[PDB]
This record gives sequence, C-alpha cells and structure tokens, in this order.
Amino acid sequence: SDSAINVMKWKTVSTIFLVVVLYLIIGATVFKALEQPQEISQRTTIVIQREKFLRAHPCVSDQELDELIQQIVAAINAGIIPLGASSNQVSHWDLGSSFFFAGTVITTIGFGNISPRTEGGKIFCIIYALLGIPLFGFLLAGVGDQLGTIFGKGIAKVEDTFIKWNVSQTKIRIISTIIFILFGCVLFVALPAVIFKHIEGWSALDAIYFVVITLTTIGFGDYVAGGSDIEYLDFYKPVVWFWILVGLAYFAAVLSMIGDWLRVIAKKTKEAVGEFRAHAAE
Amino acid sequence: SDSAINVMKWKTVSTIFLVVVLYLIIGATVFKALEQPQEISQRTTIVIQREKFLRAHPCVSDQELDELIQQIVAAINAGSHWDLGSSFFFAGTVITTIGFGNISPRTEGGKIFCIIYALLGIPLFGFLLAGVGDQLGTIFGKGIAKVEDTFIKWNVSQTKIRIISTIIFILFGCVLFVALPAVIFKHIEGWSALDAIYFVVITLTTIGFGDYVAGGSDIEYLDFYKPVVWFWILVGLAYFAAVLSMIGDWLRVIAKKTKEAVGEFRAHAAEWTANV
Ligand SMILES: CCCCCCCCCCCCC/C=C/[C@@H](O)[C@H](CO)NC(=O)CCCCCCCCCCCCCCC
Ligand SMILES: CS(=O)(=O)Nc1ccc(C(=O)NCc2ccc(Cl)cc2Cl)cc1
Ligand SMILES: CS(=O)(=O)Nc1ccc(C(=O)NCc2ccc(Cl)cc2Cl)cc1
Ligand SMILES: CCCCCCCCCCCCCCCC
Ligand SMILES: [K+]
Ligand SMILES: [K+]
Ligand SMILES: [K+]
Ligand SMILES: [K+]
Ligand SMILES: [K+]
Ligand SMILES: [K+]
Repeated sequence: SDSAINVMKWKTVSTIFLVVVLYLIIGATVFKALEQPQEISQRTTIVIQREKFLRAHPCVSDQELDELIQQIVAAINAGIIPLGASSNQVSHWDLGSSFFFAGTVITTIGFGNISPRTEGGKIFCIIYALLGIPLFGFLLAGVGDQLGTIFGKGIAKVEDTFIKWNVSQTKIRIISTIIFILFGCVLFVALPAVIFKHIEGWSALDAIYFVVITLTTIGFGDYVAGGSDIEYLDFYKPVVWFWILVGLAYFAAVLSMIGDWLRVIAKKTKEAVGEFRAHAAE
Repeated sequence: SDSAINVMKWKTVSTIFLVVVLYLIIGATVFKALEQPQEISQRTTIVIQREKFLRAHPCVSDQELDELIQQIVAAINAGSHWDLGSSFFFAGTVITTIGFGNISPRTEGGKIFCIIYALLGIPLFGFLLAGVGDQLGTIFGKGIAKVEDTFIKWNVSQTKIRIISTIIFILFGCVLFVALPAVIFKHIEGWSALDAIYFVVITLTTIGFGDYVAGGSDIEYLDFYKPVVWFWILVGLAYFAAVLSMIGDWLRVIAKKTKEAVGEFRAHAAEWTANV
C-alpha cells in the first residue's frame, strides 16, 4: 500500500494549494484597497509637477525630457547622486558595503539596493550564493542551538519557582511559549527597532516594519539599516550584524511555531467540519 | 558532564562562524574587485551627461536642474503598480520571501497588513512548498527506479551508481528549472542569456534583489505567461530547496575530509619530527 498514502498525500497538497490561492487573492485585494488610492493621488500630482516645467521651458526638446528621466532612473538603480553641489560622492562597493552585500546574499534577504552590474559580479554572485547559502545554513543552525540552550537553562529556573499546588506537565508549556514570545519580541524586535528609530531617523512603524521584513528574509530593500550617509558611530553596524545573526535564528523558530499553530487550527477546523456535518441542524 | 557537551558545541559553532566571516571577507573583496570599477566609470559618465545636458540646452539653467532631480528622487519612492494582478504578485513576493521589492507598501496600513500577512503567509506557503517538493521528489523516484534497473545488471556495480544518479537529478534539474525557463525569459523579456540565468538563481533561492523581475517591464505578455511563471516558481523553489540542501550535505562531507586531512598533516609532522 505505497500508493495508498501517495493518493492521500496529493489530496492534502491540493487543498493546501487551493488555500494558498485563496490567501493570495484575499491579500491581493487588501493591498490595492490600501495602495491603489495613494498611487493615483501621487500620479495626478506628479503630472501636476510635470506640466509646471513642461511649458515652463519650451526651448527643450520636451521629448528628451521624458527621455532624460529614463537616463536618471535607469542610472539610479546602481546608486547615483547626480548633483552639482555634491560632485564628490561616497562609494557603494567599498570595503564595508561589499561586505554588507555578501551578507545579503548568503542570508537570502537580498535588499537589492546594491546589486552586481558586471557580468562577472553576476557570475560570481551565482556561485557565491549556491555555496554561501548552505554554508550560512549551518551557522544559523548552531546559533539556533546555542540560543536555544541558553533558554533551556532559563526555563529550568522559571519552571521550578512557579511549581505550586495543582501543577501539570503539558499546561506549563503554555507559560513557556509565552515568555519566549515576550522576551524574544523585546530583544530582537522591540529593543532593536528603537535604536533604528533614533539612529536611522525612521518612524516607530517603519523600524518595526524593517525588522520584520528583514528577519523574515523577504528584504524588499525599501528600508535598510546603515543605508544613508549620516554618521554611523560604527559601534552601530557591527551590532547590526549580530542582531541579524541572532534575530534570524529567532524568527526561524517563531515562524516554525506559527506553522504548528496552523496545523492545529487546521486539525480543530477539519474536525469541527466533521461535527457540523455530523449534526447539521438536529 | 553537561557543560562539557556544551563546550564541544560552542567550539563547533565558533569555527563555522569563523568560516562564515572568512567567507564574507573573501566575497567582499571579490565583489569590491568586480563592481568598484563600473561604479567609477558610470560615475564619470553620469557627470559628463549632467553638464552635457546644460550645454546642449542652454534652455535649462543650472539652478533648475537640481529641483528637477529632487522630484525624480521622490518618483522613485512611488514608482499602475497596485492593480488586480500586481498586488497578487506582491502577495507572492511576500509569502515566498523572495520579496523583489520593485513593489512595496507605502501606506502605514499596508505596512501593518504586510507584517500580519507575512507572519501568517510564510508558514502557510511552507506547507504548500513542502507537499510540492514531496510530490516532485516521488515523481523523480519513479524515474530513478527505472534508471537504477537498466544500468544495474551489468557494468560496475553499486557504491558509485549513487553518484551517477545525483548527476541525473542535477543534469535534468538544471534543464527543466534553470535552462528551459531562462530560454523563455530571454525571448519574452529581452534579457541576455546571463541576465536570465542570473534572474533564475536570484529568484529561486529567495534572494530576489529585484533588479530583474519577470513581468515587471512594460510589455505585452501572452495571457499564459505570468501563470506559468507562478507554477515555475512553485516547482522551482522546491528544486533549489533540495539542491541547496545537497550542497549543504556536500559541505558536510568535505568539511570532514579537510578536518582529518589536517590531522594527517599535523600527524606526519608528528612522527617525521620524532625522527631525530
Ligand atoms: C568562493 C569563495 C571561496 C571560498 C573560500 C573558503 C574556503 C575555506 C578555506 C579552506 C580551509 C578552511 C579552514 C580550515 C579549517 C579546518 O581546520 C577544519 C578541520 O579542522 N575544517 C572545517 O571546519 C571545514 C571547512 C571546509 C569548508 C570549505 C569551503 C568550501 C569552499 C570550496 C570552494 C573551492 C574554490 C577554490 C578556490 C580556492
Ligand atoms: C547603502 S550602502 O549599501 O551603500 N551602505 C551600507 C549599508 C549597510 C551596511 C551594513 O553593514 N548594515 C548592517 C547589515 C549587515 C549584514 C546584513 Cl545581511 C544586513 C545588514 Cl542591515 C553597510 C553599508
Ligand atoms: C510594476 S508591476 O508590479 O506591475 N510588475 C509586475 C511584475 C511581475 C508580475 C508577475 O506576476 N510575475 C510572475 C511572478 C509571480 C509570482 C512571484 Cl512570487 C514572482 C513572479 Cl516573477 C506582475 C507585475
Ligand atoms: C488575513 C487573511 C485571512 C485569510 C484566511 C482564509 C481562511 C480560509 C478558510 C478556508 C476553510 C476551508 C475548510 C476546509 C475543511 C475541509
Ligand atoms: K529595490
Ligand atoms: K529580497
Ligand atoms: K527560507
Ligand atoms: K529575499
Ligand atoms: K529569502
Ligand atoms: K529586493
């Protein structure tokens, strides 16, 4: 009965797929409901800024105007400060920023603000990730273990003081998982999001949004710690490397937990549908 | 002794940590070696274009140009991008963690929902991706049973056919998931052969710089293209999922052979030295 279970497996893969299709649909509508308006109010006002110099300088080709912008945007992807008051310019591929870049590869964050333009940079980048991603896999795992055992020692002390009359074995894990979410979200989310707000100038929401986008390895790149030129004590960046190293370890378990809650809510809903069928109006 | 086992673990972590830092150092110099130049040649040519525009058109004064370039910088911070299809795309880049970032929420509430969507989305997609890979891995099992019967009744027997089989998984695998889609991307997107492959790997590894996006350029796409890319991503992520894991296990073997080759080398220092 080898196919007995494979027939059953495909039945579970297909329902998870139809539920993933439905999760993309619900989200797809909620984002354009949130973002479609601001996009329009920003295209009407940007055309208002277009005309105020479209006919403010008729002695330009006015086709090269929309062609000029192409030369800027197309050239901004690499990072360009085309200004006359700032002809001197800081590098994006210097000693520290190309060390950053390597980090954003092996950790699959890939912010993208700085990416290779040379065919060699690309070819090396493909080799670098195909090796470096697995390699960094072991480090993050060891950093998960260590960080994990440092918590086993802490709960061995918290699960002995709260041992009062009428204690249970399986219920006390509920108390455990709560302290993991609470203390975790402080050191890896709350505390570092504050330093971001003050060092990068970001808002409270923007710093948290950066933390989540970064430590889930989505890494859009719209916000990046250490991106601007401000001052960067350089006590700053090396601490961020460590935050990433341990902050990734954290979300790895957190995300993995959230999934278990999803099998369970999946079990209790699969059986609640059996109950409902089973009674269904008397 | 519990603290003795933990001392063995921290010794292991600390060495893998050093290898990672030493890997980051190498990469940093090789990228700085490859990208520093093009940055300077493109910084010199963009300064030539900036006066080349003030000279060819005396129409624009120097003071106006700076105002112009400030507005374009703002346009970068906005860009339709949030239509019925792009927002579905976006949702794709979130739950897969690829996150190209060519489209990203600007609303305060779209950022909050993106946090919620991602925390619940990423785990959900993992199950999907876990079954896909499961299926895909059994489909390839029905293929190696067929292959590990026609070759294993004859020429040199087991203990080296397991290495031939994994080359089959890598040879075809690259064809269906890397090569074939890069060919389609080349013609449909206008990307060079390298740029397409570059894209394939930076996407299917969830890196997703967003410097190349399949479907992001303004062009007429057949009705059937974007849906096939989804399926590609779906099945392609599963493939690099294992591929990245194999590479991970190859490093596990090699790292042992180098740890013991260092014991040998020391060790023939050892008894070659005791020879006085
Ligand atoms: C593309 C960027 C270049 C990557 C360069 C990193 C190579 C690392 C240098 C090799 C030796 C590592 C230090 C030795 C540590 C040993 O005491 C220890 C056993 O005691 N071995 C390991 O921990 C296990 C460590 C084994 C891990 C080896 C990493 C595999 C890299 C292979 C790339 C080949 C390219 C050839 C260029 C030289
Ligand atoms: C705009 S720039 O690219 O030109 N300048 C820089 C930007 C960032 C950094 C840096 O080290 N940030 C901390 C860090 C480290 C590793 C990883 Cl994986 C992620 C992060 Cl956030 C340095 C220079
Ligand atoms: C400025 S835009 O936002 O309008 N550009 C777009 C670009 C691409 C697509 C799209 O669907 N691509 C296929 C695809 C699907 C899922 C995943 Cl995860 C990744 C990918 Cl590449 C839509 C819009
Ligand atoms: C934040 C977005 C929430 C999206 C959650 C979708 C819920 C879908 C529930 C589907 C239940 C199917 C039950 C099938 C059991 C046999
Ligand atoms: K970007
Ligand atoms: K990314
Ligand atoms: K991942
Ligand atoms: K990513
Ligand atoms: K990722
Ligand atoms: K990106």
